[PDB]
Formats: sequence, structure tokens, C-alpha cells
Amino acid sequence: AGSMIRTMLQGKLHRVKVTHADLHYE
Amino acid sequence: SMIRTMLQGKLHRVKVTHADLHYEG
Amino acid sequence: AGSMIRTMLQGKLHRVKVTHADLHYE
Amino acid sequence: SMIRTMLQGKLHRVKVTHADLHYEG
Amino acid sequence: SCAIDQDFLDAAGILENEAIDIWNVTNGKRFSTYAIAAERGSRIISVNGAAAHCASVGDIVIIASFVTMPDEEARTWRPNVAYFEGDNEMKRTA
Amino acid sequence: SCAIDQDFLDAAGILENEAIDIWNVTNGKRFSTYAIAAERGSRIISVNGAAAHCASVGDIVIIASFVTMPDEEARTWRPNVAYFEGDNEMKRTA
Amino acid sequence: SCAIDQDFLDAAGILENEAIDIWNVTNGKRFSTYAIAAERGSRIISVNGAAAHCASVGDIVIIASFVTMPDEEARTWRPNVAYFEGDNEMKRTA
Amino acid sequence: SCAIDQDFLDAAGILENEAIDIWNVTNGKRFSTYAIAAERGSRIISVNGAAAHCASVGDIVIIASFVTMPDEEARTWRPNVAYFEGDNEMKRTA
Repeated sequence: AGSMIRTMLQGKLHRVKVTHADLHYE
Repeated sequence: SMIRTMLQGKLHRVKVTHADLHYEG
Repeated sequence: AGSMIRTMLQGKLHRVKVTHADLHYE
Repeated sequence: SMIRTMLQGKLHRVKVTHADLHYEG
Repeated sequence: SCAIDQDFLDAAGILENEAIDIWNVTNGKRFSTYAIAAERGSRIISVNGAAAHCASVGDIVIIASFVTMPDEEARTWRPNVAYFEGDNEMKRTA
Repeated sequence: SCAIDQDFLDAAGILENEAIDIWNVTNGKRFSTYAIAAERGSRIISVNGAAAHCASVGDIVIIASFVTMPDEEARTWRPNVAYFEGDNEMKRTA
Repeated sequence: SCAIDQDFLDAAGILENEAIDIWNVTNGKRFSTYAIAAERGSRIISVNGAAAHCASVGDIVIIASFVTMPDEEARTWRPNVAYFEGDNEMKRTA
Repeated sequence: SCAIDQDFLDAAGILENEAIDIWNVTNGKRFSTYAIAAERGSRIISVNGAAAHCASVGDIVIIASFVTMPDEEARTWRPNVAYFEGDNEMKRTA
């Protein structure tokens, strides 16, 4: 009841490489 | 007790019709 | 229980003028 | 039911001692 | 703010006074504001006050809102997406 | 951090130490900080620390706070808006 | 939006339609979007729409999701981390 | 990330893996990352990976974390503030 709520790192992909970029994605 | 932030909704590729710098509202 | 939670404008100061700027505030 | 976002804490005017672009952690 | 045709707000489940993210496909700018209702059927997307610095008339944008909920519900959550082309013509899915 | 006349905080329902967004109408800069109370009746808007890089004396700004609430409460929610002119003279309406 | 191999989403505990932060190690750009599931085993990281202005094919990025929880749970919380090398080859440790 | 002397984390109530905002007083840059513990007594502030693009050794920064709570509690909430000068020497208040 009225607990103070933290924002915490849930998870991460560390140093993944971008494979595709699509400006016109629908 | 783990709360997620999720996409509620989106308007995909709408065009800006008007720009009002001096808006009062 | 498991209610979907919105982020809503609580309030705003509309077109107030900055009166002071202090880079070195302590 | 109105939930506020509040400053929890701050480190005021600390100096950066190190910069590591290639950090693996 | 950003004023949006109430028909578009209805389709995307976005509320008047709700926090929204605007991602500008034309100029790459990304900013956060809140939604205002424009007249139903007007097909208006109006960038008001400071936001006028981040978008120009004719810019193509994506407008998104986010909600929080427990992990158990988040696993099956389904966003409300409206698709547009031409002069803010909403594609048949609503 | 941003020091704000306590009368202005009262009118907008903004609390001391609350997260705030500042949208600079003059230069288009957008940043997030927290509210500090200035003396009641001072009409102070003071941009302190790193935020002094984003606003200057005379700049016109919007200062907004956001709260979270369930969808039903959100659908009838009325934000607390204070309108300003001249010497940071506050009014209830535009 | 960012399409991510479902195997990668599984390893990091990231859900489809979850808000994500992308931190571009190559060009220093930082932006917030949401996760889309790509085919399991595709090893896809696709930056779609306006986000294509912030990242290019070959850029090294960190993709992070954040959750909220009470302080006591936060103090013993262990984030789900996946480490990558080469052809988006995933490992449990650095 | 940002690695921070555990003594500093203790004083400010900032947790390992907590979301933090970094506001750069030197160059005006503002970004969001998460906190890592550095060795107790080291007085280290290390900007790691993509964040290295936003701060240089010697830059003066403010590091902040934010929490949510109901309005009733927020009205009396008291942030944890640590003050520094010279080579990350914490001023007597802890």
C-alpha cells in the first residue's frame, strides 16, 4: 500500500549488430 | 509485481496538416 | 487487479517566461 | 489512484573519472 | 501539444490529455507531448506550440502511446494500430 | 532543476521534487528535470544546473507534469492548466 | 520499431510490443521505440520507420527494457543479459 | 552504463541496475542509462559503452533517479541528495 516503485533494467541485448534498416516500413 | 511498459496504440504514417507555434491551449 | 495504466497530463504552466538561469547552482 | 513521478535521489556535480566505449558488461 | 482527428484517437485508443511519442519519418526527430482532440472527420494532425519546431506541414510521423500492466497480462497484450496513406486516409481495419 | 513560484505550482497541481517536462517555445529545446519551490509571490522561473544550457532569461516555456492512473479515471481526467502573460501574470483561462 | 529474433527476445526477457531503449555504440544516438518479434533463428535486428534515421546496417547497439517493481524486489533484482559477437552469435557471459 | 562508487549510490539511495538520468553541466547533454556499482571508496564515475559519446573525463554531471508513489505520499516525499566538490569529495551530510 503506497509502496515506492523503482524503474529497473529488466534485460538487455549487449552489442548486437543492426542487420536491416527500413525507412518505409508499413 | 513486475510491471511492463507496452505499446497501447499507434497512428502509422499520418501527415502533419498544420503547425501552430503561438497556440494558446 | 492488473488494470491497464495510462500516463496523463496532470497539469501545466502555459507560456511562462524564464526569469533566471544559474549554471553553477548548488 | 493518481501516481506521481518524484526525484528519489541525486549526486550533485560529480566529475566523470573514466570513459569506456568498448565496455563488456 | 498535437491535435488529432477524434476518429484517429478512437482507432488507436489514444485519449485526450494522454502522453504521446511522435517519431518523424521525414526528418528523424523524436519527441514526447500529449494528445488533443481535433474535429471528427477533419483528418487534422496539428503540431502546436514548442512541438512546431520538430515537425513541418507534410512531414510523415508515427504517433504512439504506451501503458503499463503486470507481466502476466503484457504477454498477450494487443496494441491498437491504425494505418494511413495519401491525405490521412485510414486503411480499412476500422 | 527548475525553481517555480509556489503559487504557480499550486495552480498546476505540481509538487516540489516532482518530475517535470520543459518545452521551450522560443528555441524548441525539450528536456526533463524536477520542480523546486520558489518563494510564494516571487513569480520566479529559474533554470538551474545543466538545464541552464537549454533555456535563457526571456525564453517562453511550457512546464508539464504527468501522472499515471487506470484507464477509466484517465477517460474523465481534467488537467490543471495555468495560463501566463506579461510579468508571469497567471490566469485560469486563455 | 525494431524487429528482433524471438530467441534474442527470450534470452533478454523482452516481450513483443514492449517499450525498448536503443543505445547506438557506433554513432552515440539514443532513442526509445518498441520490440517486434522476428522469425526464431533469423538473427534479425531491423530498425524500421523513423528509427532508420538513428541506426544503419553494421552499427553496434545495446537494446534495453525497463520494468517497475517495489524497492525490496528491486534490491535483489537480477537483469536478463545476452552478450553478442560475430554474426549476432549469442552467449550467456562476457 | 555508468559505474558509480557504492558509497555514492548508498548516499543517494540509487540501486545497482536502476534507471538513472545524467545531466552534463559541462556540455549540456542529457541522457538516460542504468547504474553499476564501482569499488567502495574509489570515487569512480565511469561512463561505459554508448554513454561514452555523451560525457568526457573531467565533465561535471548530475546523476538522478526517480520513483513513483501515490499523490498522498508524494506530498511529503524527501529525496536523497549528496553534494560534491573537487575530486568527487562528498560534503559532510553522510
